[PDB]
Amino acid sequence: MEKQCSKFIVSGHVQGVGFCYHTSHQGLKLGLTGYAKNLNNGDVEVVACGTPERLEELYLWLQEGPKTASVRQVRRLSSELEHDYQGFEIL
Amino acid sequence: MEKQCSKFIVSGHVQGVGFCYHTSHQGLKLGLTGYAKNLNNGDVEVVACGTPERLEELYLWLQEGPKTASVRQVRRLSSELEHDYQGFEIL
Amino acid sequence: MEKQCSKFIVSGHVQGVGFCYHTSHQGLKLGLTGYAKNLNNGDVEVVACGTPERLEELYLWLQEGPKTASVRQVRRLSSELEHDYQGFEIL
Amino acid sequence: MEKQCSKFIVSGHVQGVGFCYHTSHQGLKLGLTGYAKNLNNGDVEVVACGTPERLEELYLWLQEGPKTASVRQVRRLSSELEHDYQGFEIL
Amino acid sequence: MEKQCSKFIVSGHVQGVGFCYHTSHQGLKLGLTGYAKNLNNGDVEVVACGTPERLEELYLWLQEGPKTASVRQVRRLSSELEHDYQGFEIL
Amino acid sequence: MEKQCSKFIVSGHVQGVGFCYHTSHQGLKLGLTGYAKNLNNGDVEVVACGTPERLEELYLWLQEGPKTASVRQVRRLSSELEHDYQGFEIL
Amino acid sequence: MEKQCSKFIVSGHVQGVGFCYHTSHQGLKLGLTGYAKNLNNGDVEVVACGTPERLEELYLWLQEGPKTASVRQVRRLSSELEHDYQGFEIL
Amino acid sequence: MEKQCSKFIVSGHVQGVGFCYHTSHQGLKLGLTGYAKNLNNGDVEVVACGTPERLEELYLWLQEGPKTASVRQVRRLSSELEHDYQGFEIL
Amino acid sequence: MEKQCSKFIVSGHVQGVGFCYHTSHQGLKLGLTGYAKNLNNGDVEVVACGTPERLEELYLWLQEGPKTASVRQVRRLSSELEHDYQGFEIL
Amino acid sequence: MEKQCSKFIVSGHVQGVGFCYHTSHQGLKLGLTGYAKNLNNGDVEVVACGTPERLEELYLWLQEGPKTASVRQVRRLSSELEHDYQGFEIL
Amino acid sequence: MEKQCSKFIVSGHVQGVGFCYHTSHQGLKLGLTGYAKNLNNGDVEVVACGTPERLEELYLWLQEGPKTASVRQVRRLSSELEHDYQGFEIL
Amino acid sequence: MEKQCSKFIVSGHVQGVGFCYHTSHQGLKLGLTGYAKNLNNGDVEVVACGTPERLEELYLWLQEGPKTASVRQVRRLSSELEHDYQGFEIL
Repeated sequence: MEKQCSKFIVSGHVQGVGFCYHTSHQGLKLGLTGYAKNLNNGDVEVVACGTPERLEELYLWLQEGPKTASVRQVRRLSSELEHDYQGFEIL
Repeated sequence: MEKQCSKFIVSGHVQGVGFCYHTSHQGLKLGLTGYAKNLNNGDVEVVACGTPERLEELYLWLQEGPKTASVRQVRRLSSELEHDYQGFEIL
Repeated sequence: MEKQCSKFIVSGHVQGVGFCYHTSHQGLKLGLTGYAKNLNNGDVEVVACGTPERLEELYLWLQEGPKTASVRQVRRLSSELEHDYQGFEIL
Repeated sequence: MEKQCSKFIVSGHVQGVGFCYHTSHQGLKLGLTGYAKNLNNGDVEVVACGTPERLEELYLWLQEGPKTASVRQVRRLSSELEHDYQGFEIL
Repeated sequence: MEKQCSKFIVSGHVQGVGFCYHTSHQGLKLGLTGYAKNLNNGDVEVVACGTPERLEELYLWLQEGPKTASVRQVRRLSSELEHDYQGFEIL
Repeated sequence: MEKQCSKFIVSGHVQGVGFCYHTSHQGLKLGLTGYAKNLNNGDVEVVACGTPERLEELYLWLQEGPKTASVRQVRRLSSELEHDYQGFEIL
Repeated sequence: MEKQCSKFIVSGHVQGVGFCYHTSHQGLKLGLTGYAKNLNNGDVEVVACGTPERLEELYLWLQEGPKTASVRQVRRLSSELEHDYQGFEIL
Repeated sequence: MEKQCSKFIVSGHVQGVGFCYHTSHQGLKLGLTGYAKNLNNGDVEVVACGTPERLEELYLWLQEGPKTASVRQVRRLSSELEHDYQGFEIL
Repeated sequence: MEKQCSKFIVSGHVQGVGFCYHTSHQGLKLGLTGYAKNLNNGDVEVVACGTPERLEELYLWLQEGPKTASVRQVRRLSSELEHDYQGFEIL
Repeated sequence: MEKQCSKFIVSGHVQGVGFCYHTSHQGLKLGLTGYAKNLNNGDVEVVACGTPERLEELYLWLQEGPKTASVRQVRRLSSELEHDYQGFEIL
Repeated sequence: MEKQCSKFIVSGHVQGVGFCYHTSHQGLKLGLTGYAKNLNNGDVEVVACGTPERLEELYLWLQEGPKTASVRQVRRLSSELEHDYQGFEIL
Repeated sequence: MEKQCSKFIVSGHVQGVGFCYHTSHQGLKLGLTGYAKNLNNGDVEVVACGTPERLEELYLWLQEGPKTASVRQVRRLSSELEHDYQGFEIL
C-alpha cells in the first residue's frame, strides 16, 4: 500500500458550521488520517494522509460534496509531511 | 454569530434504534451543540444550540430526514437555555 | 432474549449509606444496565434494563436483600424507555 | 462534622455568563460538593452539600457575591439529599 | 425488544480503506452494537447485536451499501453471542 | 508468591447474565488477575493468574458459587501464559 | 449526617490476596470513603470516613468478615483527618 | 446571544508565572471560551470568544487585574475566528 | 528561571473546608507546582515548587489570605526536593 | 512512502520478561506501528506496519537484539494486514 | 514463576534529572513492576517486584547502568510488599 | 535548579521514522520537557526545557546519537520560552 500526506487550505464560510467535524468524518470513511485545523483568519487547514486516490476523493469532496459550510476555495498545498496522525482530529 | 437554543420533543419508535446517535451526528455536521436525552415515557428530548437557520435545518431533518427511527411527531418547545453545551452528547 | 426497562422508587434512609453503589453492583451481577439516581426528597430512583426475570430479582433484593440502608418501601413505576445504557452508574 | 444538602433556584441572566463555573469554584473553595444545573426556563439549579455554616456562606455569595451574572432572585428550597457528590459539577 | 448477534466475514479490499469505521458508524445509526475486526488474511470480521430487522439492514449495507471498500463476499456465520457490547469498536 | 495462569471454559446460559462481571469481581477478591472473554459459541473463556490455591478456589466458585448464570460445565484447559494482566477485564 | 474518619492497621497475610479490593468494595457498600494502602512491612493501612455506626461495622468486617486474607490483628488508631476522599482507592 | 472571537498578545514577564492558568480561570468566570498560548518570544497569545462586553472585561483584566505576571503591554490583534472552543485551555 | 521546592505544615481547622482546593488554586495562579496533602493529625502538608519570591508569596497567603479555613499556624519545613510535579494535586 | 504489515510469532522465554514492552519501545523508535500480543501457548505475536526496511530492522532485533527475554525462534508469517494500528500496544 | 519485592534507596543527584523515568523504563524492560518515588530529602525510593534474577539485574543497573543522574549510593532495604503494582509509576 | 528553553530545527529524513518518539524518550531520560513537532516542509521542530547542561546533551544527541532518522542539519534557535511543559509530546 502507498501513503502520502497532502495539505488543503479551505476558505469561505467554513468555521462554526460543522465543517471540521464533517471533514473529519468524511476522511475517516475514506481510510484517511490527519486533522482539520481552524485558522485565525477564518480558514480551515486540512491535512490528510493516505493513498493518492483517496486524497483525490477527499479533495473532490471538499469542493463539491454536500455540506453545511459554504466553501469558496480549496487550495492544494505542497507538503513534505510523512508523520502518522492518529484519527482525524479537530484542531 | 448569533446563537440560540431550541428544544424538540420527538415521539414514536425512537429509542434503541440509533436515533440519538444519528441526531447527534447530524447536529454536529450542522455545527450545532446540545444533547439527545432518552425520556422515561419513550420520547427523546433534543436540545440544540446554534444559528436559527441551522436549527430549522435540524428540525426539518428530525421530521423528514432518512433515519432508522419511526418518527410520528416532532414538537418544538420554548427554551431560555443559553448554556454552552460541549459537543452533542447522548443522555 | 426479550429486554425491557423498569423504574423503581426506593424510600426510607437510602442516601449516603452505600445504597446506590450496592444496587449498581447487584444489577451488574444480574446482567442489568441502568442507573441509581438520588432524588431531592430522599428517595432513590433505580432504572434497570434486562430480562423480566432479572428485574424481578432486583426488586426482591431492593426490598429484603442484605444491605446497609433501611428500606421502608419499594415501588415499581411505569416505564416505556427502550434505551440501552452502558453499565450501572450513580446519579 | 455534620453535613447537609441545600437546593437553590437562581433566576435572572445567569446562563452563558460563567455563573455555573464560578458557583462550582466558589463552592469548592468553601469545601462544598454538589452541582450547578442549567434549567430550560433560564434558571440555574444549585445543589450544595456541606456544613450549615458553609452553605449559608454560599447562599450569601449567590445573592451578593461579585459575579458576571445578574441575579434576580435566589430561592432556597428544602432538600433531603444526603448523597455525597464528587466535586462540584456543571450540568 | 428482541436481541440477537450475528457474525459477518467480509472479503476483498476492505482494510485501510475506512470500512471498519464506516461499518461501525452504519451500525450505530441502526442502533446496533458490536465490533469490526481486522483479520490477518485481509478480511474484516463484523459482529453486530440488535433486532433481526436491523441486523438484516446492516447485512444488506455490507453487500451493496455505498462505501470506499471493494467487497467481494459477505459470509454470514452463526453466533450464540448474548453479550452486551459497548458501542461499535474497531479491532 | 508463585503465580501461574489457568484457562477455563464455561458453558451454559452464561452470556448476558452478569457472569463476566461477577467472575472478575470474585477473582479480584481472591487477589487474582486476568480476564473473561465472550466466545462466539456462547461459552465464556476465563483466564486467571495467581497462586494455585486461589485458582482452585475460583474453579469451585465457577461451578457452585451463587450466581445468576446457569453453568453447565467448567473445563480447565491448558495454559502457558506468564504475562501479568492488570485487574480483571471483560472481553 | 455526622462524618468521622478512622484509621486501621491490619497485620497478617493481607497483601496480594485481594484484601485491598475487598475492603474497598465493602467500604463502598457501607457508604464509606477513604483508602487501603499497602505498607512495606506487609501491613495494610485502612482509612475510612463516614458515620461512626458504619465505621464500627467496617471495623467488625476487618476482624471477622469472610475474606481471602488471613487477618492477624486489627489496631484502630486515632485520626483527626476530616478530608473528603473520592471513592475508596487502593494505594 | 451575539458571539465573536478576539485575539490578544500579552508581553512582559508573562510565562511561567501562572498567567495562562489565571487568564483561563478569569475567562471562564466571564463565560468565555478559547485558549492561552505560550509563544517562543516570551509573549502569550490569548484567544477568547463571547460577547464583546465580556471581551472588553477580559482585556481590562489582562492590563490591570491583580495577577502574578508583570504585564508590559496588551494588544488586541485581528481575528476572523468563528470556531467554538471547549473551555479555556493552555498551550 | 531558578526553581526550588518548599514544604509547609498548616495546622488548625484546615481539612474538609476547601483549604486544599483553594491552596491548589492559589499556587497555580502563582505559577507553582506541587501538592496539598491531608495529614492524619488534622494538619495539611503543602509542597510547592517555583521561584523563591512566589514561594514567599504562597506562605503569606497560607497565613492571612482570605480563606474558609481557620489557620492558627503555618510552619515552613526543610526540603531538598528537585522533582518536577505536574499541576497542584490534592492528596 | 510505501507501507506494509508483517506478523512475527516469537517463541521462547518471552512472556512476563519485558519483551512486549521492549518490542513496543523498539518498534516506536523505528517509526513502526502495531502490537505485541501474549498468546496462551506462551508465545508472543508481533504485528508491525511500516516500510519494508524498518520491518527487517525489527525482525533482526527480535532475533539477536539485546533483551531480557530468551528468544528461541522468530517465525515470519504471511500477512494481508493493511489496517492502521495506533502506536504499539501490548495485548 | 515466583515473585518478590525489593526496596532501593537511591541517594545523590538523582531528582529532576530523568532518573525516575529511566528507572521506570529500565524496570519495564526487565519485566518488573513497582514505582520510583521522589523523597523530600532528595533521595529516590525505588520499589520493584519480580524474580530475584531481574531484581538483581535492576539493582546492578541502579549502580553502574549508564544514566544522567549522579548516583552516589544504592541502599537495598528489606520489604514485605506482596502487592501487585500496575506498571512502573513515578511518584 | 536553573531551567531555560531552546528550540531546534532538525532537517533530513526525519518524519515517520521514529525520530519524534526517540527524541522525546531521550529528553525524558535527561529530565527535560517540551515537544517534538512535525513541520509541513519535512522538518521536525524540537523544543526542550531544563538545565543548560542537559540541553547541550540533547543537542549533541540530535546530531550524533544513534537513531533511525537521517539527520542533515540541527539548527539551534533562540527562545524566550519559560512555560512549564508537561512531559515530552509529539505534535
